[PDB]
Amino acid sequence: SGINPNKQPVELNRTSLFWGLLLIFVLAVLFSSYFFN
Amino acid sequence: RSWLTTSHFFLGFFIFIGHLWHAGRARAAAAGFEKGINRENEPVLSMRPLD
Amino acid sequence: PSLAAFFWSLIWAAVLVILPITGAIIWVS
Amino acid sequence: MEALVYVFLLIGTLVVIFFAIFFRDPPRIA
Amino acid sequence: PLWLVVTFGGIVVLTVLGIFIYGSYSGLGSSL
Amino acid sequence: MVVQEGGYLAVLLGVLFPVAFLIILYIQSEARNAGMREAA
Amino acid sequence: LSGLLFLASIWHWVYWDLDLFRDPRTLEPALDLPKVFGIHLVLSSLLCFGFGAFHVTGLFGPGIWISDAYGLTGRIQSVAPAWGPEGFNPFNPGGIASHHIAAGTVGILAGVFHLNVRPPQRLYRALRMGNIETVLSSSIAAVFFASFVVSGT
Amino acid sequence: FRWLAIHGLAIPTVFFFGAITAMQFIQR
Amino acid sequence: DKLAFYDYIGNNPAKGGLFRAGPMNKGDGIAEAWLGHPVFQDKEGHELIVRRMPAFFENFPIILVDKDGIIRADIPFRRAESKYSIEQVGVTCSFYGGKLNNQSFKDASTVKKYARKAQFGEVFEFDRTILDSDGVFRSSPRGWFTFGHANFALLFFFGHLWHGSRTLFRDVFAGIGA
Amino acid sequence: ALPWYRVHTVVLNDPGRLISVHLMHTALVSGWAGSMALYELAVFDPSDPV
Amino acid sequence: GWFDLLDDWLKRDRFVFIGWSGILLFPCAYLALGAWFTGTTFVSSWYTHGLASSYLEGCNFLTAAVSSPANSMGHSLLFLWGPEAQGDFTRWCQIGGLWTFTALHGSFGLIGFCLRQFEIARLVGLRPYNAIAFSGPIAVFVSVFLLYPLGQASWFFAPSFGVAAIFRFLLFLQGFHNWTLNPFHMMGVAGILGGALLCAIHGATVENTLFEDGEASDTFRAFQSEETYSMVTANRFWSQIFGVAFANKRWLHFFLLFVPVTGLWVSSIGIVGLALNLRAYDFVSQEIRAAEDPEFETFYTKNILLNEGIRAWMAAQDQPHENFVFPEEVLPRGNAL
Amino acid sequence: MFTLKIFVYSCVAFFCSLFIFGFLSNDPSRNPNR
Amino acid sequence: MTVTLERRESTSLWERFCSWITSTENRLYIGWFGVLMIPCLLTATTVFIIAFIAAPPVDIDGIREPVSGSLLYGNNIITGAVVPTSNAIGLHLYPIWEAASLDEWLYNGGPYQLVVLHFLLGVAAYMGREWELSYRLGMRPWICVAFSAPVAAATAVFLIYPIGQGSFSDGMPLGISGTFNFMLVFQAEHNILMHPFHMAGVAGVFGGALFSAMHGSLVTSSLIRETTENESPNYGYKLGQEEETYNIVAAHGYFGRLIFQYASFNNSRALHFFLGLWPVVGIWLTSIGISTMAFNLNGLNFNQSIVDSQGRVINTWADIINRANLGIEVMHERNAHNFPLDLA
Amino acid sequence: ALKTRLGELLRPLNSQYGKVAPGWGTTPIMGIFMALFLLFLIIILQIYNSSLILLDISWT
Ligand code: CLA
Ligand code: CLA
Ligand code: CLA
Ligand code: CLA
Ligand code: CLA
Ligand SMILES: CCCCCCCCCCCCCCCC(=O)OC[C@H](COP(=O)(O)OC[C@@H](O)CO)OC(=O)CCCCCCCCCCCCCCC
Ligand SMILES: CC1=C(/C=C/C(C)=C/C=C/C(C)=C/C=C/C=C(C)/C=C/C=C(C)/C=C/C2=C(C)CCCC2(C)C)C(C)(C)CCC1
Ligand SMILES: CC1=C(/C=C/C(C)=C/C=C/C(C)=C/C=C/C=C(C)/C=C/C=C(C)/C=C/C2=C(C)CCCC2(C)C)C(C)(C)CCC1
Ligand SMILES: [Cl-]
Ligand SMILES: [Fe+3]
Repeated sequence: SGINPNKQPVELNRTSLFWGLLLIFVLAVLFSSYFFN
Repeated sequence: RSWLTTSHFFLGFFIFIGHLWHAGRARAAAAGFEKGINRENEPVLSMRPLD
Repeated sequence: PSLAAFFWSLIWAAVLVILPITGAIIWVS
Repeated sequence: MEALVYVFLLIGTLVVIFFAIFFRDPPRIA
Repeated sequence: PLWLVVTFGGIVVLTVLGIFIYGSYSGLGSSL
Repeated sequence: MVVQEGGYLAVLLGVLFPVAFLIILYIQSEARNAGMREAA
Repeated sequence: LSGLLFLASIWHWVYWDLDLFRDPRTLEPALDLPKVFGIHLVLSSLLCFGFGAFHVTGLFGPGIWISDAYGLTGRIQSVAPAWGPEGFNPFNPGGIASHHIAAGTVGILAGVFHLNVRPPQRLYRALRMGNIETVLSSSIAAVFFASFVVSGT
Repeated sequence: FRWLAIHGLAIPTVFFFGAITAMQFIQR
Repeated sequence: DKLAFYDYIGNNPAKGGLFRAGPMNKGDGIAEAWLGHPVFQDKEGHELIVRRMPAFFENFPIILVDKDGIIRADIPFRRAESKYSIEQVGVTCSFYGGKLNNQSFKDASTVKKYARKAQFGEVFEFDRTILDSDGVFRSSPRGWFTFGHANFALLFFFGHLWHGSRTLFRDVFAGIGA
Repeated sequence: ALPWYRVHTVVLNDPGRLISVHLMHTALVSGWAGSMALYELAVFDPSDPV
Repeated sequence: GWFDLLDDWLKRDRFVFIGWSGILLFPCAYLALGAWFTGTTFVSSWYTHGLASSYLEGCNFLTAAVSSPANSMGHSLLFLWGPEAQGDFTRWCQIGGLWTFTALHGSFGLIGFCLRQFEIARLVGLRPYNAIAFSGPIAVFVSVFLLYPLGQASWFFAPSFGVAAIFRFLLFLQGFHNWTLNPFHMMGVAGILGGALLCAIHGATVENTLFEDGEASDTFRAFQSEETYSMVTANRFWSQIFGVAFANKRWLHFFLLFVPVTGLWVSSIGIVGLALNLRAYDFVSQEIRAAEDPEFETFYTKNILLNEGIRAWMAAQDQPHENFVFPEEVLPRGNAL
Repeated sequence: MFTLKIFVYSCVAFFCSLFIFGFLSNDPSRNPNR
Repeated sequence: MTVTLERRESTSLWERFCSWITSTENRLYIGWFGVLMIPCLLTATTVFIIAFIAAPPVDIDGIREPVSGSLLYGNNIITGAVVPTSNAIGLHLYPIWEAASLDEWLYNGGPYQLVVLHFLLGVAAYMGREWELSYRLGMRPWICVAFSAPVAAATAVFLIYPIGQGSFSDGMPLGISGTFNFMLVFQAEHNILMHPFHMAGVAGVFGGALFSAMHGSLVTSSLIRETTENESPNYGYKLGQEEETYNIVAAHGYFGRLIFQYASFNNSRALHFFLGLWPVVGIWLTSIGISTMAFNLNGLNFNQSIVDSQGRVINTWADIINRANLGIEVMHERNAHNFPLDLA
Repeated sequence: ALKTRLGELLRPLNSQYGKVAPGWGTTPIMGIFMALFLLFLIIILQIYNSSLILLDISWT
């Protein structure tokens, strides 16, 4: 079918990268202690 | 002993706060920027960026 | 008796929900 | 040896912080 | 005078509060 | 210490699946960014 | 089923530009959400009535899990609908049957209405019935309502 | 609505204040 | 055995833990036998009942109480100056029905044993080798379902607020003007 | 460009791909049902209903 | 039109805005607040908890409350016309109808206030972020004052509307649920403390990067589209002090929206968990280790002991309907104490 | 143990001296309005 | 001849050193306060990390019953902690060189004392440093006051309370679970919940979060349309711009209609001052509460305050909370007490 | 766009986009049914909650 006009690029600045890494790793810390039990 | 010690800790504490406040304001008033940053002489704008 | 209390609750509620309603209408014209 | 995992996660967080500080993209004035 | 009204009212309020504080030392709730 | 083994998986999978996610986005973001900054 | 839905998903992703989604007067993507709601409501209500009248009653179906008051003799059994007030007893299996039946029927009726009568202009403007995200909002509302209900039961 | 609100809060406040004072003098 | 099994606190869905993973059999084990109903009696012949553990309590003091709710026996924390120990009061336990049917216990050790176990409701046999049970109570599918769906419902309350907001405020969701 | 959250908005004005995406979600859910059933059956013990 | 005239009148610019939302909000808000005052002043809790609960009895502001209904009432809505009070206002207050009154009217009040935020936002023409942010507090009230008791035995174990009563609810959830150990609560604490941190640091930063827009030492009077403080100077300062600083005002203000609100939501997840006694009470590994090894001790196990103490002693007084009798020989305690 | 004490004492005296004599070196003149 | 002596000292070596130290061109500012801060915080951090991971159990209550706090000794993130020094030591200075060996030092809880002292020093120096950079950049100097609140809290739980109680073993443990333990025991022995200063603290943090969410929601609500649809509205602001990025009047108006007209702020400076002031004062008071309770001026005691005509006690909620307090009291440190009254 | 047989068959079902009824149309009726619905939900709630006793809400 034809070329889709609803396609849009996705952005992620370095600040969001660092905030994401921080969020994931910190969440990991916490719940890690609860997952091992 | 409890009354004296607690009361004077309270006093000494807030008095220290006052010390920080007035020392800071003393420096700022001496140097001349205790009322705000000079819109025509903003120090940061005359500085090389950090990175 | 509980059903009668429910119906009566609906009655009092209807009265005191018509009170604000009609109040608003009278100050509307 | 869950201690390994805990140490790993902590080191991960601290590394993320380090790069967040010394490898940030510099703010640029308008 | 507005300031006199505020002063009088304030004194009244503080008096009622003072009565409550007194009430903590007398009657019910005083451990007596 | 008797711990729940699945934890290992959980943690790692958890941690690594968004991490990768982020990295993917970031780098392509920057690529596009560069392109647009270049042709300007 | 998962596999078939997967392939179908691929197809609908590839061939997105169907004429069915275009508006004849503007050549713009448009969905008549009220009438769509009519159709979907007819489907859902019909399936509801069917499930209540055949699957649960045992008229043409297995039935429902029923047990004694102390859960000792549980088995799948045909359930007769309870039309009286006792059907609103959460512990009475009959209710289930009747419910669906009744609900189904009413739903069907509603369907008819929603299939024939256009929405009031003031309601169309208020609820933004030209925007699909309002359908999203309402649906989400209904869904968490139902979730609280099943959590409770 | 100004009257209704202001009085709605103020009238019971005074009522209650009187009550509580009276309580200050209730003996065991 | 089924009915007696229903009257056991280990099958109470309000005795589990959020991070205690697995089936209920991972806790107490796989139910082997009903031991039968333990009846406790003092030297006067009073029928003593062990105070059942409420769902709130992770642990509970062992107290044997009579028909009038009066303390006749217990297991003392502090031993000295105690006056309700089974070694002192003299209590017996006799099982009716189940595997231990018509067996009587008069020795303090065994009576105390069956008393703790008794605070948990009816007593059963358990296989805790097959799944390496850790000896801590877990919730039922009922509990997990209720938890998951209650929280999902709450979160979806937010979702509803957010999308409703985006719908009604579509014209300004990128900012406002003058 | 789109921030990562808002990614899924690219389907809002595309009925066909909205349907496609819903089909994908549905496929995943039913697939989960089947898989879960298989796992449970693989671990279930039917030797004592009591 | 009739409805249009109603709308026109309701949305008039008064000293206190009303609106449709006002139709819901003001009655319920008024009744909830009033019920709290009425209860804390006159009504007792002698027949529900065996406690004095009002000023009339000798309570002060700290120890007075509108306590939860009797445990025997279950999850009864406790209508005044209900089959429990049967119209009798006195018996209604003695049962604990004021609690359900306050709770329900308070709930619908919260609904009305959020709807008020939405309505005013739409009328003025703003983005509805205030209402969302307020979805936070709502989640707290719904989870703690409604969901938690609904999961438990009865309304009796819901928080009682009062200072010391709330304190009791706290220590109760600690001793029985080990609520501090719950990660969701930890996220909540992160949200609140983080929120207070953000409030303080933003306030201080803006106040101390102000531009000299006057001659007076009173910088308040000297305040337009121009920023009243130097964002660049702030950025520089916190970059050299903390290593990282804000650069985008919009992101900043969203962030100090996001942190506390998220805190509240998470802790709410936790509380639902506790409604079903689905607790984060124990670490099985350490319990097993400690069971086998009498020399192994952590602060976790110490707190477990603390919980056990709390539970015994308070158990007897906090749940009078249970008729708990704990002989002084079975009460857990250490040496000497 | 004594050598450790000597070390730590040396460090503390060093940084303390730098602090004191550092803040005595006309610190109020260290401002952007000078 | 006025106030400041505006003068220099001609490219001397010591002057060059003072210049580099006080340089505003450094990525991280290193003032004189930093000359104190950096070594202290580094020593503290190193010892903390190493101990949190591998330190042997510590006899915290001096009763020869070592508590395990490190990861390599059976702890996880939540239960792991740096165990406070021994009660046998009390408030005695216990540096490494006063122990016969590092092993003894580890057994008696030396790490805790070291870390606590160094941390408090370095954090005070951090406060001073905030002032210092503010001065170097020509700012108003009252950020360090705001930060003085948290410093006061830390000082309260790590130094003052041990001083009042006579032992660092009563200082807050450097760990999560240990913190909870500290809180519970504190409640048992001071009834901190019934202390008005702690109530003030709760007002400070609850109110702080409230005003944070409120300010945030208001400003986010009144953002001026500078961005396209589906694009991040944050892109509608640029660092250093002079034009305001939101409609302040619209926000003030919204807030004015939400409650009433005169409840809203018009002066942004006043608003932000309030935002800074509320939580800082709250925390100030709570810190004072922790220290003054460190000298046993405890929370309000209403135990058996209500009596009936016959003379029998009618319990209130304070009595119940007293029951919980009793539970904690009788249960804590089970083997530490030999006598009926807990005076230490 | 692509025309298909199924699409052509389903075409009239999606052709009345935007078509509305003047004014309030059927709003009052809808409001009536809504009030009735609220009454229903409240009724079954009170039945379940045992605030409305008719029929015992125990395991039958
Ligand atoms: C150094 C100060 C000090 C100390 C240690 C004491 C100690 C004592 N006084 Mg005394 N007193 C003082 C000052 C002091 N007083 C002053 C200045 C006056 C004049 C008003 C009095 C008048 C006085 C009388 C008339 C009586 C006492 C009594 C007593 C005894 C019991 C106290 C009591 O119940 O406290 C009650 C404690 C409080 C009410 C706490 C006050 C709350 C504080 C101030 C905090 C609130 C401020 C707020 C937080 C600040 C905001 C911060 C802002 C910067 C942001 C005790 C020995 C009594 C006694 O037994 O004597 C025989 C008695 O009858 N005192
Ligand atoms: C919509 C609600 C609903 C639901 C959830 C159920 C659920 C159920 N019904 Mg039921 N039923 C309903 C409505 C419903 N019914 C209605 C309205 C009626 C009206 C008459 C009936 C009549 C009915 C009868 C008469 C019977 C059932 C049965 C069943 C059970 C087994 C059926 C099943 O799992 O299908 C699941 C089906 C799917 C998930 C669809 C999968 C589609 C794939 C393509 C199937 C093809 C498989 C094939 C081997 C591979 C093909 C390869 C491909 C290339 C073509 C199940 C509990 C049976 C039962 O309980 O037996 C004990 C039974 O005998 N029902
Ligand atoms: C929400 C619906 C739901 C519900 C109620 C259940 C319920 C159940 N499942 Mg199940 N499951 C589900 C969905 C669900 N499942 C899905 C979608 C899958 C596919 C992955 C599975 C796969 C699955 C398996 C493979 C097994 C179960 C099992 C079980 C049973 C015990 C589970 C247990 O102990 O919980 C454990 C629960 C937790 C530890 C809670 C997790 C902690 C919460 C969610 C916080 C996490 C947030 C955090 C930010 C994320 C991690 C951080 C990360 C960055 C590191 C129970 C009946 C077991 C069973 O049947 O026994 C044979 C089993 O072995 N489930
Ligand atoms: C709790 C707070 C709350 C808030 C702020 C909102 C906010 C919103 N909702 Mg909403 N909603 C809520 C709860 C809430 N909802 C609940 C609990 C449900 C049930 C699942 C719904 C179902 C719902 C639907 C279906 C729709 C909305 C819509 C909307 C939007 C338009 C305003 C509207 O219709 O409000 C409605 C608010 C009310 C009607 C207030 C409730 C007042 C009731 C009738 C009081 C009666 C109680 C009774 C007398 C006493 C009970 C006794 C009992 C204890 C026995 C707006 C974003 C619409 C939307 O987004 O479209 C774009 C939309 O279509 N909502
Ligand atoms: C009924 C289901 C439903 C649907 C169809 C949508 C659809 C949408 N939401 Mg939405 N939402 C929902 C429920 C739903 N929401 C609920 C219940 C909440 C409350 C938590 C929200 C809160 C919410 C916010 C706050 C936002 C959206 C946004 C959006 C849009 C973009 C989403 C996107 O790309 O995600 C992107 C997601 C990712 C790239 C991955 C993140 C995944 C997270 C970390 C966990 C996901 C769970 C896991 C993967 C699977 C578990 C599924 C679970 C349901 C069991 C889209 C229109 C955004 C929007 O408005 O855009 C314009 C937006 O900002 N939603
Ligand atoms: C000697 C000096 C020592 C200084 C102390 C060290 C400070 C370290 C600070 C690290 C900050 C990392 C930020 C990453 C994320 C990042 O790089 O963000 C960068 C970000 C820049 O924001 P912009 O305004 O440039 O964003 C504009 C757009 O990108 C928004 O989408 O800064 C902030 O958002 C302010 C909030 C930072 C405050 C975060 C506090 C978190 C504390 C750490 C919690 C976990 C600790 C775990 C320990 C085990
Ligand atoms: C194609 C095809 C086919 C096939 C199909 C199939 C093979 C399907 C499958 C399907 C499936 C097989 C599905 C599944 C699904 C699953 C799911 C949906 C799950 C989910 C889950 C989740 C998502 C979670 C996760 C997690 C956890 C919980 C842990 C860790 C972390 C994480 C997050 C990872 C056939 C031949 C038939 C036919 C047609 C064609
Ligand atoms: C329940 C109910 C109801 C209701 C009623 C009401 C609504 C009431 C109200 C009531 C009220 C409405 C009351 C009020 C009160 C008030 C008060 C009691 C006040 C107090 C005050 C004070 C105490 C003060 C304080 C202060 C301040 C403000 C600040 C400064 C300081 C001071 C301290 C001065 C009805 C009949 C409908 C129905 C039935 C049920
Ligand atoms: Cl002693
Ligand atoms: Fe601001």
